[PDB]
Amino acid sequence: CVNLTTRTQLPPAYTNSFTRGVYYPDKVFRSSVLHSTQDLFLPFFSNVTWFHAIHVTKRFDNPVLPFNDGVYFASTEKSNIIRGWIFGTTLDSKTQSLLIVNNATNVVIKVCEFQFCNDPFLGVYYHKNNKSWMESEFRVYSSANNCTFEYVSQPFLMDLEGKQGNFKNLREFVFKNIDGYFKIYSKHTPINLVRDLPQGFSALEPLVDLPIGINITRFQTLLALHRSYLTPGDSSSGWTAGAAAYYVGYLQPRTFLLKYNENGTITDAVDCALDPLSETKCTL
Amino acid sequence: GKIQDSLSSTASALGKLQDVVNQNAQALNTLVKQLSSNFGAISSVLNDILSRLDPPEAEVQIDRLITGRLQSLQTYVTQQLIRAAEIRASANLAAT
Amino acid sequence: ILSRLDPPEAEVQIDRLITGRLQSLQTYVTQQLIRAAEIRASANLAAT
Amino acid sequence: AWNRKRISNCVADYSVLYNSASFSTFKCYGVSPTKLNDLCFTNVYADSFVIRGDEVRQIAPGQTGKIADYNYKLPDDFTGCVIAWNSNNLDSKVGGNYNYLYRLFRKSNLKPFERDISTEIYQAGSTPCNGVEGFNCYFPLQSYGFQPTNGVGYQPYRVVVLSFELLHAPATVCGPKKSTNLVKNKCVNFNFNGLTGTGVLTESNKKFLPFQQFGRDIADTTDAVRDPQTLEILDITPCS
Amino acid sequence: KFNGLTVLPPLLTDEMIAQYTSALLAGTIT
Ligand SMILES: *[C@@H]1O[C@H](CO)[C@@H](O)[C@H](O)[C@H]1NC(C)=O
Ligand SMILES: *[C@@H]1O[C@H](CO)[C@@H](O)[C@H](O)[C@H]1NC(C)=O
Ligand SMILES: *[C@@H]1O[C@H](CO)[C@@H](O)[C@H](O)[C@H]1NC(C)=O
Repeated sequence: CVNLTTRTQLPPAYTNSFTRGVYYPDKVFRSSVLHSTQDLFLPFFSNVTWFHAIHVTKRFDNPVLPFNDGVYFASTEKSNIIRGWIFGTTLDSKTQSLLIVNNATNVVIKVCEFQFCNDPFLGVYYHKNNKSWMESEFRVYSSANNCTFEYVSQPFLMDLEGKQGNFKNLREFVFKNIDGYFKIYSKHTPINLVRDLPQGFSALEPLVDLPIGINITRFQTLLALHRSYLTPGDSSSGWTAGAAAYYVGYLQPRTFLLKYNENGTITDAVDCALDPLSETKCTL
Repeated sequence: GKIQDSLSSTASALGKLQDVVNQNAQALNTLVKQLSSNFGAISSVLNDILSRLDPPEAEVQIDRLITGRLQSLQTYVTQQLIRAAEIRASANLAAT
Repeated sequence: ILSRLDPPEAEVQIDRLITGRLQSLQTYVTQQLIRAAEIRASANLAAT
Repeated sequence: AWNRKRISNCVADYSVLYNSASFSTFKCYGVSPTKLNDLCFTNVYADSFVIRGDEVRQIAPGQTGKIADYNYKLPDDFTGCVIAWNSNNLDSKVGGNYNYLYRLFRKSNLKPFERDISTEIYQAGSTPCNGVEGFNCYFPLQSYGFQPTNGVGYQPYRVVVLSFELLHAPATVCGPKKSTNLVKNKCVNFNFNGLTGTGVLTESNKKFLPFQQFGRDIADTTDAVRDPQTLEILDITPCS
Repeated sequence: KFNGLTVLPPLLTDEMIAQYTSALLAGTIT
C-alpha cells in the first residue's frame, strides 16, 4: 500500500463538549410531555478528543480510533475535506465490515469484505485545462468477496469548493449498534465562528437504519487530499491537504429526561445521571 | 388589603389545600400509568394479548393481568378511601 | 434461592416470592396509613 | 455457526406453514398459531440449523442442553415459533454425511441470540494444548452421525426458529388482509399495520416529521396515527 | 371517558357554592 511522509507527532488536544448530540431516542412523537428514556447518550460535559487534519507545518493525521457504543463523530468542515468513514473489527478483509463514500449523489454504503490499504483517502486535483475536481486514485480497497447487504441512501448535493476559509458549516453523527441493527443520526448546523462545539441545544434526527450483524471494534475517517501543481507529483509526498478538524466522543448508557415541545422538536434535555442535581430531576 | 396582596403574591396559602389537590392528581396518574405495566404478562395492552393468544393460553395471561390489574384497582380504592375519610374530617371541621 | 436456581426456570419461584413479599409490604403500608390517620386525629385532638 | 436471515418489507402468509402441517413440531410461544395472520409484526428473523430429534426439546425458552447452553440459546422473553421436521432422505448418503457439526466444550455459556464464530479447541485448566489436542484438551468441532441405517429416534430433524418483535416501528411484515377505505368522523373499529384501537378518526392538526409514525398523550396512550397508504395524520378518541 | 375512568360532575357547581358562601357572609354582616 501507498504511504505518506513527514508527519508530526503531538499529544491529543482536549476540549469539553456539553449537551451535544442528543438524538431522538425512538420513533414516537409526543407533545408537551417530559419523558425519560434509558438510551445510550453522550454524557453531558463529556471529555472530547479533538483531532487535526491540517497541514498548517507538515501536519496530517487520521489514525484508527477505538470504538465503543458511543461512536459520536462531529466533524467541522468548509470546503468539505472529511468525507467518509470505516467500520469493522480488524479490517482484515476476512471479517464483515462497513464502508462509505460521501458523493454528491448519496452517502454510498456497503457491507463488504474489503481489503483496505494502510493509508486510504479521497483524491482531488486542480486541472489547468478545466476548473473541476476529479478523483485521481480511488484505491480505497482491493476487492470484495461476499456482501450480504448493499445499499444506497437518499439523494442530496455537495458544494465541493477549492478555496480557504473558516468552517461555516457543521456536521454531527451518532453511530450506534443495537440488537443486530446498525443505526445513524444526523444534523446540519450552520454555526458561525466557534472553534469549540457551540453552546446550545440541537437534536440529531435519525437518517438511516440498516439491519446488520457486523461486529466492529474500531473506526476510521476519510480525508480529501487537495492535490495541485505545486506538489511533487506522487502518491507518497504530493499533497497539500490543508485544514480539517473532527472530534470523537464515546456513548455510555445514561438516562435522559427529554423535554418535548408542542411541535415535538426536543427543545431541551436534562441529564439525570451526570450530576447529583441531575439525578434528583429523574426521580422528580 | 394586605390579605389581597398576600394571596396574589404567592401559592403558599393554597399549599395546604393544594397539596391535597396535587396529591390526589398524582395518585390517579400513577394508577392510570399502571395500565402500561406488564405485571408479568407477555404484553401490557389487553387487546394485543387476546389477539395473539389462543383461548387456553389467553386464559392464563388474562388471569395474570386481572390479578395485576385487580391489585392496582384495590390500591386505588383503598388509597382513595383513606383520603376520602381525611377530606371528610376536614369538611366536618370544614363544615364546623 | 438465586444461587440454587437459574433465571430461565428461576422466574417461577423468583416471581412468586416477589408477589408474596409485595403483599407483606402493602399490608404494612396500608396498616401504617390507618394507624397514622388515627394518630393524626389524636394529634389534632391533642393539639386542640 | 447458525444461519440467520432477516425478513421484512413484505407480506407473508403463515397459513401454508400452519396449513401445510408437514412438520413434526410447530411449537408457538406468545403467538396463537391460528391467529398469526391477523397480528402484524416487525423485524422477523429466521434461524437455520439441524440437530437430532432427542435435542429438539432443548431448543426452547428456559431449557438446558449441551447445544442450547453452548451453541444457541433462546432468550427468556422470546416471542417466536420454532418449526421442526425430519428430512431423513436428504441426510442419508452412501458416502455418509458429516459436514454438520455441534460444539462439545466451551469455557463459558453462549449468550442468547449470539453465535460463536471463533474456531479453537477448548482448553481445560493446566497443560495448555496450543494446538496439541491430546488428553483433556479438545478441538472445537464435533461431527454428527446421521445415517439411513441409524434409528429414527436419533435421526436428523430440520429445525427453523421464527422470531419476531412487535409494536416498535411501522410494520411491513403485515399479513394477508385486503385493506379498506378509511372512514372518518364515525365511531368504528380500526387496525393499522397490526396495531388495533377503536375511536373516532378525524383530520389531525398536529404536524408529523418524516420519521415519526405514532403520536401519544401524557398517559402514553395512542393519540394519533398515520394511514400508511394515505400519508395523512389523524386523531383517535374514544367514541363514547 | 379518557381511558375508562370518568370524573363525574360535582353535585353543586362552583357558582352555586359561591352563593352559599356569599349568603353566609351577607347574613353575618347584616
Ligand atoms: C479530560 O481530560 C483532561 C486531560 O487534560 C483532564 O484534565 C480532565 O480532568 C478530563 N475531564 C474529564 C471529565 O474526563
Ligand atoms: C467482536 O470482535 C472482537 C475483536 O477484538 C472480538 O474480541 C469479539 O469476540 C467479537 N465479538 C463478536 C460478538 O463477534
Ligand atoms: C412549530 O410550530 C409553530 C406553530 O406556531 C411554528 O410557528 C413553528 O415554525 C414550528 N417550528 C418547528 C420547528 O416546527
